Amino acid sequence: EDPPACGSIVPRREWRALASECRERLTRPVRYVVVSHTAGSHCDTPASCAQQAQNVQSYHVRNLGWCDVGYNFLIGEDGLVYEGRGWNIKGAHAGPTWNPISIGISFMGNYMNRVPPPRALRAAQNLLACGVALGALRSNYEVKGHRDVQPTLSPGDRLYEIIQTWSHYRA
Amino acid sequence: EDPPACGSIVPRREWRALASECRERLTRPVRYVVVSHTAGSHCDTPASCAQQAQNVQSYHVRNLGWCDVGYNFLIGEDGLVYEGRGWNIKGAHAGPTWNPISIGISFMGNYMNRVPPPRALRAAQNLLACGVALGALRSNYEVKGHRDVQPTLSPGDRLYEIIQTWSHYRA
Amino acid sequence: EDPPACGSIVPRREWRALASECRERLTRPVRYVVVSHTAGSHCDTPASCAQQAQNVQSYHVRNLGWCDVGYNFLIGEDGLVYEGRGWNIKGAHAGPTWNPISIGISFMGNYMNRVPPPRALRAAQNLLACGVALGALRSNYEVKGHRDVQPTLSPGDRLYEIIQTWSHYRA
Amino acid sequence: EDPPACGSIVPRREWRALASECRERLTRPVRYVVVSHTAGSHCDTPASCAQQAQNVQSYHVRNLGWCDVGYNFLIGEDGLVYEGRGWNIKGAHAGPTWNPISIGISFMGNYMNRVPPPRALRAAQNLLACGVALGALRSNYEVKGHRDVQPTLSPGDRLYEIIQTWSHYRA
Ligand SMILES: OC[C@H]1O[C@H](O[C@H]2[C@H](O)[C@@H](O)[C@@H](O)O[C@@H]2CO)[C@H](O)[C@@H](O)[C@@H]1O
Ligand SMILES: CC(=O)N[C@@H]1[C@@H](O)[C@H](O)[C@@H](CO)O[C@H]1O
Repeated sequence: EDPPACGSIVPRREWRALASECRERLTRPVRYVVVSHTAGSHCDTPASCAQQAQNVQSYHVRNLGWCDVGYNFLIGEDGLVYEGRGWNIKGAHAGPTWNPISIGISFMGNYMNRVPPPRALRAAQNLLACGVALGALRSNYEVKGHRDVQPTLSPGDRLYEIIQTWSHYRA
Repeated sequence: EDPPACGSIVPRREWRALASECRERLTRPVRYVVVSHTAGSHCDTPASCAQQAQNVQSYHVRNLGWCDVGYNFLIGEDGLVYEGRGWNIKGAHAGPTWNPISIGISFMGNYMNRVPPPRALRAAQNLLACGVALGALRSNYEVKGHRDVQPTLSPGDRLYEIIQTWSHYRA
Repeated sequence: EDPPACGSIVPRREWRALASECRERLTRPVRYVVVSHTAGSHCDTPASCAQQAQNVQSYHVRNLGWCDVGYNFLIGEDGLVYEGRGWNIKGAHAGPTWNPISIGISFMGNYMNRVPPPRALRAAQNLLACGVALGALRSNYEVKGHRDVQPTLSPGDRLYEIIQTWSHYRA
Repeated sequence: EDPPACGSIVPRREWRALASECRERLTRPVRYVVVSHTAGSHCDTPASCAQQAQNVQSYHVRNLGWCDVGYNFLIGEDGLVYEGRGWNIKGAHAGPTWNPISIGISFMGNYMNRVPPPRALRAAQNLLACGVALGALRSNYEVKGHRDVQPTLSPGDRLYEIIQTWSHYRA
């Protein structure tokens, strides 16, 4: 009944992110979403999770010399979504084939034998619904596991098993 | 002109590799070597490492839909090197920035909570010495860990810790 | 496999193609697409382009002694795609390394100092999309310029610069 | 802004269309396709059919006072499809019952005593297949002749009998 009806996200400033230097854009509406895990520690409070995002970005920018954290969005077990390169800027999370044509969302943690809490699964599912609402994603977008498109255990066996049941999943 | 028999490497046919569709070439002498782990099951026999190489290649070719196993060589816990894309063909193991300028060797197993056995480490060292002797690698080649150039746990904490001690490692 | 109509192709009979003697099949799905230019006259009407397709085939078959026009498909500045050897027959357009592993599409014209009009570019890219849906081409096919696989001006400097921007382009 | 939209459709700007003022959106997936003829001049080259498209729209907009050319798409005997109101905007081509629930495509010419060439018929099928692939048309869309839904000779006797033979046609 009025337009902007979709998910809250922790803004970069809020998680105290280094300025992005990335400028290559995606073309909306984007067709694919690749779900990964950071494979590191998880966080379960808004406090722990903002720090984690700064840590993930630090690894990609400081160590890897990347223009910004590689993921478009990050999911906290705080139940919050952390803004990464966002809906419009090409990410660096799934290789040269998938990066220019997808949105990379990464769950912050390691989900090989642990599942993300429901507030995390809700957070991610709402963000995607929001992306469709916004025209950032196609209504018939496809979700892929990181391991479906790159050689990796990402997004973790437990999380991978869950995304496979999602409405938009397509291997 | 030195063409000696330094390659105690298991030929693709011997491990029953599917034919490669890859054709892009590396330019020798190659300056970099990127060390990864398959993060999967290890093998400590020629029979089982031949099968493991097929399984890793199967993942890359049948699932990821790639032209070949992404690694230039694989290292088995049987102490044997398995021919992947080899010295002359660009691998798909460390991203587009590092793939054209490196040889990617991957240890078949997960080394976050394990070190490769001494025979696998000798296998890898002997292979790089072979690469220098053939002129495939620069005599002062630089070794990187997979996690130094891409976001990943690869090649595993224990293996990462070992390679950082190598004469050829360059931070 | 899947029966869906896709694209619009000028069938061989319609451009009055001599019958094909070619028998060697390509193995589905094909990974590569090589784009060339005929370096011949261009044409901008269905009538003139049907004639051009017949002329190119005449050259290849009568003068070069080949079993058919060398390209799998030809693209006219009329914005139409002309059926060449088609999706299933190995062509003669990129040398012995690349012929057996690719589909060759050629823009009828010389694009060193001219570009094909948008309608020719659309037809080409739509044809490739159709190839994917038919299972003729890999979903992750890679498009190369003829000059990427043989020393040649083809597909002409102007055309090459354009295909470099295509989604599936990989030098 | 990535690969071009399916169907090899000549964009409005390419045929120098007057800007549209139409706003009413269709509800996808649209169930019906209504085939009409313009009953105007035909054309058989990109140059002349772009001009014909412009002529048809000029009449609809300048003379009839409509927000845009009434058809969703136009088909030329050059074998190309001309973008009219497109996939998402409600047309003005089949009356108040049919406009809201269909995509109207119109063959540019008078098909009372003449058939459209094969390339023009292929273009139409290319277009409809494309609409299904986009989600603009339902997979099992139904094709109607203009005279099936309004008192008219459109789409012309000769074209009407062809349409009745299409697998998606429904009397
Ligand atoms: O090539 C553009 C972009 O490439 C790199 O980001 C890569 C990354 O190195 C790889 O890991 C790979 O998986 O794909 C990413 C993008 O496709 C560079 O790091 C970056 O500096 C450069 O702009
Ligand atoms: C040099 C380079 O980046 N190569 C890529 C790899 O990252 C990519 O994801 C995959 C899919 O084609 O295989 C290689 O071609």
